[PDB]
Amino acid sequence: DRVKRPMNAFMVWSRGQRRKMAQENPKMHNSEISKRLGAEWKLLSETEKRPFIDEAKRLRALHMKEHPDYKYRPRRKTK
Amino acid sequence: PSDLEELEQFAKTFKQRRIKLGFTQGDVGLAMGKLYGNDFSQTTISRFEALNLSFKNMSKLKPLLEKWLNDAENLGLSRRRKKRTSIETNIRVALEKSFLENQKPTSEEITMIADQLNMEKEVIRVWFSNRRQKEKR
DNA sequence: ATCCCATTAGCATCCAAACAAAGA
DNA sequence: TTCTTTGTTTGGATGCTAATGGGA
Repeated sequence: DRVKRPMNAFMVWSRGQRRKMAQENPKMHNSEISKRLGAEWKLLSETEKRPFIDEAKRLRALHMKEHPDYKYRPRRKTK
Repeated sequence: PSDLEELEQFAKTFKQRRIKLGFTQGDVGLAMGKLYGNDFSQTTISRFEALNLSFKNMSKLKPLLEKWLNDAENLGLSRRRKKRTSIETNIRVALEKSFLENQKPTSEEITMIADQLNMEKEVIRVWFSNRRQKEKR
């Protein structure tokens, strides 16, 4: 299988709100959701973010342990 | 069949064929290393792919890049160039001052300046030549 | 040898692409 | 594939100039 990128603080946090907005407000597109979470996040205090930034660290550590040789290789799509 | 249009079409062709193999500009330059006794920087590959080299320079790399691409789609001596090394800031200012006193230091002066700045003769020699260039512009 | 300077070529740097999540 | 966000990493672009070629 292909190795995904580890989640950053924002991706971890948004993962939460995503449901608490998607189920709460269906028929709404992830696009609009992302836009919203986006805005909400840039409004959190370094103290409100701290736990997700911290959990992101562990996820990053977890990723290396489970993929010691993984190197991110984004490939310029064909176009 | 114009010299320039072929060269023009090869850079485009080359690039597509390059991205196809999921190959980085840096990987190709790296691969040229093994092949020709000198690596080629990412900078050079990018300029080549974008028509940013001289006509002369491009025409010369075409063959090397072409051979490599084919060999890859299927699947008293000379010296390897000196690595490029930056002139630290403090040295830059000193060399900069010496240049003001005069732009044509002699061999021993060059040896002296270098010895004083704990730099390689040759590098200092080359710097006065290049800085003399930057001047006349 | 030297020395000279038109050419060639890359370090440093910076910007924009890719991508994780999710699932319409 | 796209649609969207942030954050992170990496690819690619590019100034400046270092280093080379080879003539004389």
